[PDB]
Amino acid sequence: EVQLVESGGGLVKSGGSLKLSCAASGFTFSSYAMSWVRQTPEKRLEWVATISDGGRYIYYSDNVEGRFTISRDNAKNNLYLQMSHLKSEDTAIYHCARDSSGYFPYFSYWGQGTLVT
Amino acid sequence: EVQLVESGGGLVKSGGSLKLSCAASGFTFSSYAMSWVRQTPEKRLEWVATISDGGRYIYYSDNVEGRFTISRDNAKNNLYLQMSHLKSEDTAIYHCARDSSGYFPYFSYWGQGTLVT
Amino acid sequence: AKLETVTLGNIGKDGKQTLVLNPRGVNPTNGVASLSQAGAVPALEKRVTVSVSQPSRNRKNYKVQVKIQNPTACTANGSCDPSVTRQAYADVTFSFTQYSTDEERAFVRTELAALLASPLLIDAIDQLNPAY
Amino acid sequence: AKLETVTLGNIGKDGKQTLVLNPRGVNPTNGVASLSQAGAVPALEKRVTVSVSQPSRNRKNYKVQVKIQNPTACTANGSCDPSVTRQAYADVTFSFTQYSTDEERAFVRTELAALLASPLLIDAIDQLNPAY
Amino acid sequence: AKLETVTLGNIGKDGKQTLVLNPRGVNPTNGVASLSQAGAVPALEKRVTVSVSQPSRNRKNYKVQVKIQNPTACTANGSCDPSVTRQAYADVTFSFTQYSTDEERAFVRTELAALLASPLLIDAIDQLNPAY
Amino acid sequence: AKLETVTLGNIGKDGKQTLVLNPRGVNPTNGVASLSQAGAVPALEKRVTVSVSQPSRNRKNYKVQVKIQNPTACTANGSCDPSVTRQAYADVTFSFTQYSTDEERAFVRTELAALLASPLLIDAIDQLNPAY
Amino acid sequence: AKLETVTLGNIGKDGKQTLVLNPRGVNPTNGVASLSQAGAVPALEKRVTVSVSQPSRNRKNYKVQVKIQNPTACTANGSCDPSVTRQAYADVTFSFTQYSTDEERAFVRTELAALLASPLLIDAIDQLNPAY
Amino acid sequence: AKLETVTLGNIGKDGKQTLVLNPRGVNPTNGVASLSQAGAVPALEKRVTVSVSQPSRNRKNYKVQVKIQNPTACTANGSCDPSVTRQAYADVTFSFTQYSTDEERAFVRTELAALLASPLLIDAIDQLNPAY
Repeated sequence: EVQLVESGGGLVKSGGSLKLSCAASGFTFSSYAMSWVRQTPEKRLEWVATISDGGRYIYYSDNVEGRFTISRDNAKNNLYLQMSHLKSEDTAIYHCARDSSGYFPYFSYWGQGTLVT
Repeated sequence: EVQLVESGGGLVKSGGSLKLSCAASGFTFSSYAMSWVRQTPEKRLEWVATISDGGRYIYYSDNVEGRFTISRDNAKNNLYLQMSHLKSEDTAIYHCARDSSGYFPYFSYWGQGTLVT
Repeated sequence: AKLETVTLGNIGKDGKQTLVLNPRGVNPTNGVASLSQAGAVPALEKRVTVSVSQPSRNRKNYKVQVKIQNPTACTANGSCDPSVTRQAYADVTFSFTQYSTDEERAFVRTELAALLASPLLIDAIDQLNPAY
Repeated sequence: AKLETVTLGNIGKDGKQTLVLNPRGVNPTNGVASLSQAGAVPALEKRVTVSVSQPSRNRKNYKVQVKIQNPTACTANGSCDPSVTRQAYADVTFSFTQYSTDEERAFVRTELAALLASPLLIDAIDQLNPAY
Repeated sequence: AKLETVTLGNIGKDGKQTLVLNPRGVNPTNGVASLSQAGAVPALEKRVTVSVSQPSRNRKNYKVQVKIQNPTACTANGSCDPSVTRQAYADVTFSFTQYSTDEERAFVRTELAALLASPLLIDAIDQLNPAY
Repeated sequence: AKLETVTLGNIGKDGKQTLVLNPRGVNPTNGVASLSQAGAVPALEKRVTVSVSQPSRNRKNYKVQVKIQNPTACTANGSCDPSVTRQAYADVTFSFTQYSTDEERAFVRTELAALLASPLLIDAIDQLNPAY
Repeated sequence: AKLETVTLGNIGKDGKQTLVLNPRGVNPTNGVASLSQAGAVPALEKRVTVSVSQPSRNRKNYKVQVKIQNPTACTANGSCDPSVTRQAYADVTFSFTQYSTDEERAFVRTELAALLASPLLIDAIDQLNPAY
Repeated sequence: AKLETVTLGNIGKDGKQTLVLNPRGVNPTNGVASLSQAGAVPALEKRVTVSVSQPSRNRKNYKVQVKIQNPTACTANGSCDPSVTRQAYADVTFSFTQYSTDEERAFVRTELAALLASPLLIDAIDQLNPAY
């Protein structure tokens, strides 16, 4: 079964840095594209970033692009998200999604997520 | 390569006479039609004359027809332009063009030109 | 992988057309996966097949093989339903040995995806001009 | 078109490599354009061929055919020149009839270029897993 | 010479029509140059071929050979795309020896261009009347 | 059932290793369904096959057969390719009659799966001690 | 490359003569590509041919061959046609292996092209003096 | 003339290398005069020979022949001596008649020496592209 077990999170003040991960077991990780999807405590879903198959083509959103990076490790099956500058609005759950077979994704599978502040 | 090296030019008073030429190396000269194209010092391009394959069909412009002749030598690969009466307006550069395969030309290749006054 | 909808975008001579392919199961008799379009009549569908064959006691090589079939349709005089007039096929066969690593297999996949968008190959296929 | 040099970019699994290809002239026996890698000895380089056929009394339709090969060099001990260990092949062949338009032939070329980057054909080619 | 666009003017029974022929490369298998029109469908094009053959160990003569193919198109009842109904060919073969000068070869070229515009030949080709 | 990816967990001697098997299609002649591990150089992969006799009306004996083989790689000096020193086989074959019930079959499976965790057979296989 | 018109400059004994060669098509059977000078009466023309072995995968020896022949005309009395008194041949043949590199081939070409300007070989050919 | 030391300058691919050839005596049986480069281990030297037919009264055809061969060294493991992997040959053979003049012979020599600097033959030998 497709399973995405995240890690990281915690209580970090503004201007700091983080690194999340995603376990991604149950399928060939190095074939599919990946994504980070966030959910505010106001209960609205927003998009963060996508990374392609080999890590070549990367799409960020507007409120992410200046200060976050996304990467992956196809031999350790992990899916990272380095954070910086933490401008007091990103206090989400940060789900780890599996992208659909296609040109822009529609998020077939999901994960539990890690609370950040 | 198609190359058109002109000669002639100089400072000639009105009412005189000249003869230009064109080197025309790099292709079978006796297959294509030829042309003289002038460029005024006011930076506008004008047409002078065309001569056909064997020198049979000849087209002049209006300000050229009464006093210029055009000729060619298919054994020496030259392309001439005899001038007369030099009525103070023709002070151009006189490019030597190679005509396109067709019924009226569109001037595929060009040359440096010779300043006349 | 697993058969799901392969929605392909940026298709066409201009590059604005998309195509969605809905899966139609795997044939157990020869191991050929099948994708198809969303038409009702089965003869008017654009279908894609794909199959990779293990090395048997005769062939000794792995063999990925992808096929593409695109029909076009038009109705004639005195006829009601559209028939099928043309067929534009495609047929890609890969071949690797037992000792090839996966980077050698991913080089050939991404080389062929980059040749098809190069001005030498978009002139021999769109315009039908040999490379001269 | 014209046999020029071909720089294939964003090639490979990671997508950071290049593969530059110089023309090697057509063949008067078959009419097959050929290309090879920029800087390598003969018979140890990556080859790309392409050939377009017209109708005849045999076949009533056109036929474009690309065919790439790329070896692997193993510098054995006690020898100055490398040997080849194995080849890897990919031969595409298209088939278009004489009434097919320009946007039907370009639809096939761009569908195939967009399909080779899909997780159905990633996992089928560089991993050799069939589609279930 | 070199293949470029041969835009022919003053064509037709009245003499006001033009035709532009865009080059489509040289076939290496038989040395036949090719010009064609600017259609999309390859069966609706007006094409011109031209080839001059060196004297081999059998034929002993130079041989210029020019062909012209003009199809016409019309759609029928219950049909959408236009098909091809007629073919109006032309086939000119020249033949010279090894010792012929170029003025002998240019006399035959300009004689044939002058016979085709004479009232004996514009009546046998336009009206299909034998010269009686 | 339908083949899917099988993740075997807490396998090994210490019991803290995994084995991820991907499906590899059904052999159409004999019906043997293959599984294999995603490891590069496909000459050396963990391979598991399963074979069940087909349900017919006049079949007297149903027979399940499971095979496991695991190679070990050896980067020999003077060769760019790893080779297979040796294998490690396993051959499980069940046998039932057409009047056997579900609990009689499930008892044999869970008995064999509990003998292989018993200290009689973790000592008859791992240490090669015959029982006496 | 593709055949074009070749203008050889400062050729001759004094070094102030030209030789303009036009292309004359590829012989389809053996692949020999011809060049010839635009001179009337085509029995007497400066003729240059070039022949390269085709790039194959299993070819062991690559071989370039260049031939030059120049006739001299003689207007004999009692004949309207000039005849050929004699020829003047030249036969350059290279030979390489499939592991040779670009600089090893370019060194042999520029060496032969610099021996023919050296006073050893402008005296062994022009004056027919054997070296002793 | 008499053999002397020949210094070939600006030879090579880039055109900034030399080749100093010393004389090596006339072979008394066939008249072939040798030149060789001062390099140690005389199994591997740049070697150039020249051969001219002797001026006799009743000789009908004069024939100049030039040969070049260049070996490449390979310090194989387990041997104290370098060996020859491969050669690189060149074979120039002229042919004249007894009524040929000095300018007819000097035209062929300076033509062949100017074709080898032309971009037709720096591409037919260095890159092994057949002209088409």
